[PDB]
Amino acid sequence: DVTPLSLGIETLGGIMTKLITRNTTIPTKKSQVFSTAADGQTQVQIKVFQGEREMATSNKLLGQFSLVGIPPAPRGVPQVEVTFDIDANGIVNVSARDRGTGKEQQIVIQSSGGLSKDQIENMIKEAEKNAAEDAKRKELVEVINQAE
Amino acid sequence: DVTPLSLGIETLGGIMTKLITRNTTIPTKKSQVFSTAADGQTQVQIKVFQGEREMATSNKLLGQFSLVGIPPAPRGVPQVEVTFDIDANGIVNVSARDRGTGKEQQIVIQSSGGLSKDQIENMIKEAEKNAAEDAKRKELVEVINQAE
Repeated sequence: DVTPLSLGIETLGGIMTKLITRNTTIPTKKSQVFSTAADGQTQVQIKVFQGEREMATSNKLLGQFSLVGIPPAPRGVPQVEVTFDIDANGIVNVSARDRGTGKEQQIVIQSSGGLSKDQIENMIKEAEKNAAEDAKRKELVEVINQAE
Repeated sequence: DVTPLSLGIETLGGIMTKLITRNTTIPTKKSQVFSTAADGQTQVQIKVFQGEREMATSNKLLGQFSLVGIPPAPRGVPQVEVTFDIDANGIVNVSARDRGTGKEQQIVIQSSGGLSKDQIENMIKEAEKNAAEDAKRKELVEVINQAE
């Protein structure tokens, strides 16, 4: 009836972009538009992560799939809508769709990534323990605004 | 007189963000506002690169400095103004200033005279030959859609 851990995707620089936050009631659905990181980029890889760390790869990887044949365009121009849908049984459907071409791909993931209650608890604690360390990143970000 | 190579900073994900593009008339001054990558981030590192590659570290590092003690705030909230001020002889004053606190630092770097005509042409040619490789990146970027 609620999600035990946050769910999201890895974005540029290894950032955990949460689509559904921990403790959201189920069923639920959330979508968000993303773009490409490189000029002339023709494919995108969706890496679905579960956990609380801002450093994506320190969370648990639940799925990985690609959308290919995006027509080459300047970085930040394509609109790739990514949707996380969680159904009444906690099945997580993740789809990515390129708005320009309509090309779409999706996967499914079992309820709560198969984790036991103890494993969930561990992950929450570990994330708390490492929160301060994750904040020691030094990078600068150029915001991409697709507003017309 | 003009810049023989682009000049910019490395942003999240190792991206070359050009502030002054190659062939810009000098002297000139260009500024752009950037933000933090992590929630509670208190340091930002300004890495100044010269060259055309989208992969920052494949360009020539000219200088590096930090702003430290940025007040903790959610990622993307702080506003760090980065300015390249270049004189008729290619000398660049690069400053970063936190808009919120006015805290700032700067470095003064030579961007001319450290490369031959041939080295310049070769760097541009090399970048052109490696552009397709940089384009094979698979990452997604977060975007906003906000009229200003």
